[PDB]
Amino acid sequence: NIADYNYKLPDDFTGCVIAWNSNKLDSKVSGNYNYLYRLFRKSNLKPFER
Amino acid sequence: SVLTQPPSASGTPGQRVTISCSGSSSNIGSNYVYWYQQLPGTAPKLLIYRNNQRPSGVPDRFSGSRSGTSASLAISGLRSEDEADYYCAAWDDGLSGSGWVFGGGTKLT
Amino acid sequence: VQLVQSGAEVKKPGASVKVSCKASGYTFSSYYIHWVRQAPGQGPEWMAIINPGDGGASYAQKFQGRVTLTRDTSTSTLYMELSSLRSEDTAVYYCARAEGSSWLGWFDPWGQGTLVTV
Amino acid sequence: EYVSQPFLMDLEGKQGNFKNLREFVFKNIDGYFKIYSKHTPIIVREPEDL
Repeated sequence: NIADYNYKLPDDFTGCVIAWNSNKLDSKVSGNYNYLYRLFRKSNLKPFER
Repeated sequence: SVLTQPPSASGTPGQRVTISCSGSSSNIGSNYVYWYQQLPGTAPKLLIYRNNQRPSGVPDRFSGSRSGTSASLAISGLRSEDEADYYCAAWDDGLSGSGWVFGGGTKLT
Repeated sequence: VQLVQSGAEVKKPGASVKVSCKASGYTFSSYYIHWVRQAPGQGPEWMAIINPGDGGASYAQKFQGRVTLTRDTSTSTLYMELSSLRSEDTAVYYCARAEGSSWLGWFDPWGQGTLVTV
Repeated sequence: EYVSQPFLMDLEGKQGNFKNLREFVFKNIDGYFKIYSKHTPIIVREPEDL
């Protein structure tokens, strides 16, 4: 579903992805209501979306 | 995970023994450990930071170190006053909960 | 520059028990507050971490939702209202202090604790 | 933001003897917006007639 309204990838993808844990930086005891996403859109996803 | 600890630590006055906490992956090898000593009838007191320096000041007869997924504390010059319970605390970061987990329980004799 | 607890006694199981300790000393808005529970004859379990000011709260897995905490700045009181007490809920509570704006690091000295039994 | 050098124009001009032809192709696929161009001077055919 993150790859449904926001970003999936190009189908013939070249290059790659690097990810790592970020609990220390992008988290607070009070909560971060700053990173938000999309739940509703009319149509289906296709590669570039912003 | 669960931070297994020996049930007791044998000792005699005037010698050196090591007390250790053995943990799982991403609990001891990831974050630092904290050693604690509980004197009877008193509130617990901090004794070490991350095991490279002393927080305020203690004689250097106690030495802490890490090895892989475990942490160890070597104590020397044992006295009858220091007979207490030793605990270790660490940030767990496990599945469904990431609290400040503690060890088991040991008794110094 | 110290924290003292409040007095309590044995209560009926399946009820609400009010627990509190004061806070005084340094500035208040930039020091996190830890509470931790310790059972006799075993190891202590971590209870909660609280940000003053906005009163941010976070709870562990074993106590998520079943315990309620409140906090304030001017009066400087720190309440929990325990509910659903079992024989497992007979232990001593401690209120603490942290580094400040960070929940990782060494723990500043605790209080004298509050004993609760059912 | 994007600022670059301009195209190859001619200085002033007139409403007669249209000597300039400019043909472009615009498209966009896979998030990429392509622009293709071609410029032709001295077309001596005044009454339209591509």
